[PDB]
Amino acid sequence: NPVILLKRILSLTESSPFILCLDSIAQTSYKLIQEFVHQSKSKGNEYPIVYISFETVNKPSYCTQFIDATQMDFVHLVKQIISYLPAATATQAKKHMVIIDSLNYISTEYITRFLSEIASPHCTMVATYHKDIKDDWNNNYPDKLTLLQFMATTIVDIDVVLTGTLDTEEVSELLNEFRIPRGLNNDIFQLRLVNKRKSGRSLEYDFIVNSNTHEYELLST
Amino acid sequence: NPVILLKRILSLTESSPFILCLDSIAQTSYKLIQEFVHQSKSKGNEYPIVYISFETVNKPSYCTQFIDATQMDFVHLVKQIISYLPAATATQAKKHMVIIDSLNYISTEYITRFLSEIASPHCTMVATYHKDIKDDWNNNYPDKLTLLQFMATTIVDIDVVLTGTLDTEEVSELLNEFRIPRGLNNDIFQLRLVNKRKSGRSLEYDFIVNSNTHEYELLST
Amino acid sequence: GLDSSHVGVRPSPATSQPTTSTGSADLDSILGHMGLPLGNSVLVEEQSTTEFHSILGKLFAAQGIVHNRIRNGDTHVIVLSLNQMFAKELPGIYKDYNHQFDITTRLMPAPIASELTFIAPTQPVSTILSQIEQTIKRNDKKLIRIVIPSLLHPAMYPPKMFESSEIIGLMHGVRSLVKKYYERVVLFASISIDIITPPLLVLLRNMFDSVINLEPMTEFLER
Amino acid sequence: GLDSSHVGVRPSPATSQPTTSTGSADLDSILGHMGLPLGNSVLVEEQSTTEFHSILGKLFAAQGIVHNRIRNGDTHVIVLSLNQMFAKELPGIYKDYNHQFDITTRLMPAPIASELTFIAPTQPVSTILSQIEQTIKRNDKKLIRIVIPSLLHPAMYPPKMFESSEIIGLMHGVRSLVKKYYERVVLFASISIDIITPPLLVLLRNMFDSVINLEPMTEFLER
Amino acid sequence: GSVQRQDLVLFSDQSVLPAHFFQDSNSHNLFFITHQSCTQPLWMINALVETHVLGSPSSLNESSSSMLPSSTRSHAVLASFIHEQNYFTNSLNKLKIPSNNYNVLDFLSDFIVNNIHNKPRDKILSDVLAKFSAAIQNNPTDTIVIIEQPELLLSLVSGLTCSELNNKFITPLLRQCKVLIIVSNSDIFNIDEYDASVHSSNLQNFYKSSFIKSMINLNLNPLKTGFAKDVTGSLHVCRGGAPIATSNTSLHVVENEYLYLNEKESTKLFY
Amino acid sequence: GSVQRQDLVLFSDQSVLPAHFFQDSNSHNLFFITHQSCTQPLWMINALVETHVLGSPSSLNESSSSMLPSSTRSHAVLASFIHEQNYFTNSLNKLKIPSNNYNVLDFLSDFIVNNIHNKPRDKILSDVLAKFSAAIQNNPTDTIVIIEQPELLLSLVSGLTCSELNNKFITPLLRQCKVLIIVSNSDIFNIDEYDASVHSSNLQNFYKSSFIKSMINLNLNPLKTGFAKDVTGSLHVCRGGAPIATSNTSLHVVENEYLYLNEKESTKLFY
Repeated sequence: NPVILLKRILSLTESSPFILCLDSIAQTSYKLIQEFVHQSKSKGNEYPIVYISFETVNKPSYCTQFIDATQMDFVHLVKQIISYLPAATATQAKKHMVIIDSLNYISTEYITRFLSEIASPHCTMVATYHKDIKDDWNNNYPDKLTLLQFMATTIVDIDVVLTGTLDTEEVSELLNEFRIPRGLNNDIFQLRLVNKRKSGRSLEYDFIVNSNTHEYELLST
Repeated sequence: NPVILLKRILSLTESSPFILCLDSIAQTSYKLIQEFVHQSKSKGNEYPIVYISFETVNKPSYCTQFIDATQMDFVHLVKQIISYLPAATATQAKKHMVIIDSLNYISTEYITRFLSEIASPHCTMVATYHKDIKDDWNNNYPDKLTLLQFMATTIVDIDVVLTGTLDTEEVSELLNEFRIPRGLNNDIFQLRLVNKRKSGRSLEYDFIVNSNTHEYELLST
Repeated sequence: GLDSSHVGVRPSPATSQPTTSTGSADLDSILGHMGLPLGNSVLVEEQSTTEFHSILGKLFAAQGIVHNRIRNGDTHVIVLSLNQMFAKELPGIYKDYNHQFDITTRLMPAPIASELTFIAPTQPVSTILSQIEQTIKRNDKKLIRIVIPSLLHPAMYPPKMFESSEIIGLMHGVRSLVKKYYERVVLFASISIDIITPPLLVLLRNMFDSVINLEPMTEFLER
Repeated sequence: GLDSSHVGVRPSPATSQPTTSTGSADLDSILGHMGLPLGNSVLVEEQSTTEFHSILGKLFAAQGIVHNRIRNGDTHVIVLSLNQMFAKELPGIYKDYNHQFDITTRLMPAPIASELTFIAPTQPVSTILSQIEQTIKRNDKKLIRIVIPSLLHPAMYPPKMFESSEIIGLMHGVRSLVKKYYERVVLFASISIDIITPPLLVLLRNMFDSVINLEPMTEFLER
Repeated sequence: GSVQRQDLVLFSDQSVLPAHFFQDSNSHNLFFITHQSCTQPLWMINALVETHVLGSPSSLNESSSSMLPSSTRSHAVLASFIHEQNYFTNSLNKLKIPSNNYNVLDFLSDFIVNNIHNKPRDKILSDVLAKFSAAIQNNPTDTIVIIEQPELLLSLVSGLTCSELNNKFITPLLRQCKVLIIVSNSDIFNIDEYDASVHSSNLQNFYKSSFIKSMINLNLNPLKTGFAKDVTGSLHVCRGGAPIATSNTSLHVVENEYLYLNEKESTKLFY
Repeated sequence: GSVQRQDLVLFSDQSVLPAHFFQDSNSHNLFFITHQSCTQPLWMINALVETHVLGSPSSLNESSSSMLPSSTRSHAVLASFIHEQNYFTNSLNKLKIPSNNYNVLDFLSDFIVNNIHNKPRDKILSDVLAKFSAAIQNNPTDTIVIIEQPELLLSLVSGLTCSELNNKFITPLLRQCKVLIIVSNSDIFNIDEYDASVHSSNLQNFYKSSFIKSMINLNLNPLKTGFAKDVTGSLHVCRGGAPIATSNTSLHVVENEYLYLNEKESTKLFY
């Protein structure tokens, strides 16, 4: 059943207005993102994809709109996104998928506003935040990652799958000193799905993913 | 011999333009300061004492000038101090002692200027810095304590002498959480004297001090 | 001042002092006063996984509207929130001082703007306090429930409000009103501890008379 | 360009490249070039306990003044410091490329304003670089020793200079001149590591061609 | 239970508040009192008022201590940034302290709205100060001043540093009175897995600073293990960082640890 | 000594720099190269120039790799923020790379004084960018761009954040060329007893960011134990965080560790 669920989130069948992908140098999110695209097409739901780019310089083949955000101010960014989506009040429009390649580039004080502005019944947002890129009220205001995990309706925490001698802890210690070992960024990797149900009772499962054969398996941890 | 030296610094016979006293909640510096006063009078050198106060609300009996600095701006402070001292160029004036009760109250960017301004052949400065009071360029600029130890011609690091079960480490850990044990702030205490000689070769000795019987003993560590 | 034959008020076992029902049967007994004494405040702290604390918030509010609805039991509920569907999500029912509520049934008639008033936390602190004062003063002789459904929810509270002088000034000012009209005012607040730094949480707790921690619902309290 | 029959210049064993004496016998051999190649720079790092590094600073300077004093050996020493008694504390003596100095004897005739020029680090970076350029350009055909007796001494360097864009801009700009007049310029700097944060020290080291650590005097080098 | 009560003693002359701190010509003394949220300090505050105004803390101690042979114009100025005036007047009346012996300054009621909001830092500090000056200048030589939670100003006033608070308020206040008691909440030190943030390092400096200036430091803490019925917490008496200001060099703080039970009516000390 | 030499291989087609990254219509690829102060990257930079302009890195490899059947208008734009132009022209001439095949942009010489001093952040970034645009727009489809130490801008430009550097310079630069090589000094990660300061966390973000955008990452490090005569350091080849931009999904980075000896004349690789 839990593999069924993950397949339902990835195909955008199990609706979730904000899907947060956490990644790192050890295993970036682009493969996971191609799973969303694959499972979407696959399970019949072929939605229009609006791609917001801060660091993606090669326009993905699967997107229908591509916004280069690097030069744009915040409000101007929001206005572009909004103009490609349906009127939040239409009651009769196609569901759009918005992909943001990195939330690290948006100021912490604008994060909630941004999410509030793009939110729409006709829209699902998949955004990635890089766990290892670091950020009068800032002191007390929650850090970007705590904030984003709080706002997300679904969380997908991506990790490397280690074929060698080291585990994920010793590797994060190596990366802290920018010592890059071999065997990172693989076609097979793992993820931890947190899904927030209507009660508030949150589900949480781990999975091995094969971005080559688009096949997932629960992880008996 | 080393006890002779400490007695020479405390009586202001061994001249040292800037004497830095480091202290903490476990053992403040006021007793050490009364040793300077005592040994000064004692060994014949009875100098005029100019006392600068940020947190000393009871005027000490031994001072000849008392400046309440709490209300004063930096330049105005310097001007008061300076007007009570001899002209840095007189070649024929009495040596003055300037006591500052706490350097913690002076901005880090003004510390070197302050020291430069008061410096005078006819003047010795004894100032205390509290080790446990915490402070675009501030990032790279040295912290107050590193700075002050660098500028000092003599350093006197005051520590509590423990009669009970705990040593000075476990006590600093207790104080970090404001858990105050009994048996701090005693008449007998210890200090670590660092003296910077003309070569640069720095001396360093530890001493037990008895502020009751004005008697010191080297510490065989 | 208030009315003596008020059904929402009753002397606590522990003290002579007037108290009111949290709208939560169990919670009342745990407080130690069989309710929340007038002129006091509770802060309910909860982990991320919602929403047991927004439930006690709604119970607390619902309890006050029922009182208002048939002696007497006049009360006015003030909600500091941007979510106005809080008023439509309040549970329905089933001396007359505490009631047993049903989380599945809404309240029979919907609460009117004169029974319950919203105040947005997206305003200056001066303004919020003015509104709360002004609302308290014009509902004179009415028992007053102030509910802050989730203190410092980042979607409702502007970043600048997280500065100490703003949020703690707000809490100090609200606490000041609670003590000023101790005759008839009471305050309930909840907060999610996963988005609050420990220093700020320490400051916050100090403005409240009692603090309740919920771990899943088991209640460990700090009177 | 320079003169070939210049006594302060000589090709290094390791390379074809022109080099100069640090004024320190031993130090020259350790550098690996029997000196400091023209168009290069050294940063000497020392612990707090002075002043072995201010000694090598003075040797480096003294070596240049002697050269200037009888073929030829014209040089000009530029000192970035507020302490002008640096010029009066330089050691005296005792091809003619290196000399054995005596730390107890000062230099026989005192250095003239035309042999040595001071520049204060209490100025804007633009200004300091202008002075150094301008001094280099007007002493054309003279070998040029730039000495920075103690980089970032807090008594000489204003707090605002410790901002990265200031001190590293200064060091970048000085390095730019050293490479620009690689024909005849050389740079020696010392610094006390106890008042520099490790990040800044890392930035600083990167502007220099070689870095020498002194532990008491034993020299561990990073070529 | 049936525990063996002890009388509170703070100084070597056997007293809690030596009356000779008060007629002296030039002396200023600071008590620094620290408590956690679960150990309210009210019974201590009221005991000190009682001792100063009536000669002995009847609420704490079984027997009486040596006192002045005639009633004075002894007065207490109580100020709080966290409790309203009713909080003190109600407990002082219950304790039967006559109203003419004290004055309550309320810095909770309408404090943010009237005194902080449209008003710069210096002006806020200057006008708080002024309230104390006026109140003290009634029995200036015979008044005890007690301030509850002045640290709150570090949180309520935007960009207030510890040094400004001391320079512009605390230190000047201490200069205008014979005895100052600062009562401060020490929870900021008591967070499991947490030490030394920037707003809180500014806050913590205030405790280290007050201790350094204090000649005595009293600390109330809860049981380290949990909460009980007939045990409230512990009371530690410690030397401060300053010498006692008197012409009596024999006088010293009598360091001690007590357990105490804070009952509704009375509070009791016991070893 | 008499060691057993290896040829450098970076990709699965057996090449160091696949020429097909260059005639493609829409693709942009980033090499991120990291080195420590004691392991200078010049021999790597010159090898890449040589491979792009002459088809194979004769300075590194014994044998030749498959190349294009005729000479192209292959061009290299070399830029440095830490070395002057003489540094590259002298080594390229020694290596016998013809001058018409490359252009050096010097951001050391008079850079602070002419380009940073009386000049706002955007203008500085905008005018550095513009130098690259002009230079690239000569063989735009066939030019390799190599930038040494752009991180220096984070230290030289007051209040420049990583995100501005990427948004206003790095990312736009990568958009205008086929292959970008960033060469960066990684000493900031190599301080014994030191991690994560604010200026340095801004600096470190640049390395994590560049790696994430890179499809390949090459790292030069010294021996972990000390310094030797006939051993310079190690060379690691790793996947970056980005996919390779080609219509050739079989192509992959061939991860590897080499030891290398950087001799005055030549450099050699060996397992």
